[PDB]
Amino acid sequence: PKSMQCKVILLDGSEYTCDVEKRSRGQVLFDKVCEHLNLLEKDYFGLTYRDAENQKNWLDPAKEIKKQVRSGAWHFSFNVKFYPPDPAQLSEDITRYYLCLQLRDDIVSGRLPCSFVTLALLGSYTVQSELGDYDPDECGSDYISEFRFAPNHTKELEDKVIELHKSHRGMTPAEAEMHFLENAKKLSMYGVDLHHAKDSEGVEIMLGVCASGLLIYRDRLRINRFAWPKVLKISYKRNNFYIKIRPGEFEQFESTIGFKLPNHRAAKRLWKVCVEHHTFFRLL
Ligand SMILES: O=S1(=O)CCCN1Cc1cccc(F)c1
Ligand SMILES: O=S1(=O)CCCN1Cc1cccc(F)c1
Repeated sequence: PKSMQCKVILLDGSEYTCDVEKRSRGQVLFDKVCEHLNLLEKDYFGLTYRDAENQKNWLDPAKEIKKQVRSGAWHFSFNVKFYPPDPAQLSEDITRYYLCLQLRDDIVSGRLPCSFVTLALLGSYTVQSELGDYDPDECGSDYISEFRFAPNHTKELEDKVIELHKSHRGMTPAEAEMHFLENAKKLSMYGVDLHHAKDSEGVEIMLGVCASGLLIYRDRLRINRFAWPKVLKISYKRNNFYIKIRPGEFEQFESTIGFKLPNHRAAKRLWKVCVEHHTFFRLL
């Protein structure tokens, strides 16, 4: 039975190596990574790979790894797939921990925009979680933390992290991670997966997919929002993604909004992530 070497980038930035039989489904590899991570609350997470166009794709746990990676390397990342709107309701601290690591990368990367003050507050909770109580010994007036807190670091930001860290004395890692999550979860791009698209008139928009529904970002002024309840159906055909919207009471016919994606594969990817978010953040 022939086995392929898999390389997984973990959220702490380290590499996990393992082998699976070459006809393995994605679930086999995912189960191995989650066991390595001592992670029980697995439903929020998934593995990504990069396709031949270099786009991030979710590894479907139900299908053969080889029919997804196709010609590419068996190289993956471990990621948050479904960002819980209320992280306080996760049953385990270790779940909250991996969620924090994913959000730190979301912030540093600029996928999750954040005010100065929220960058410093989030950074201060990470420091408290990782170093414990503020100590002046590892911090003179010139201190710069090894921790990456932001897409662009400034001395003013480093100073503010230290000022807020002083205030967290006696806070345990689990408590600091919970505070990190209570702040992060309120940010307007928390858990939003953005896709480049054109509207029916060819104007460049972004479609966001999250727990609460679909977002159309036409610009900072005029942002269309479709709670899942309002979304009747979604479809893709060629390079097109269409969404059907419920009529309001005593209106006769659903409305159709169509979008143009860059190519057929981008349309299909958007459709699948929407179906999966609808299925997950339907239930309750
Ligand atoms: O994701 S969580 O916040 C973490 C545990 C409780 N959560 C479930 C949830 C949230 C929103 C809608 C729904 F059907 C189920
Ligand atoms: O529309 S479907 O592709 C039909 C089969 C799966 N779909 C689920 C769905 C229903 C409603 C909203 C939504 F985003 C996804």
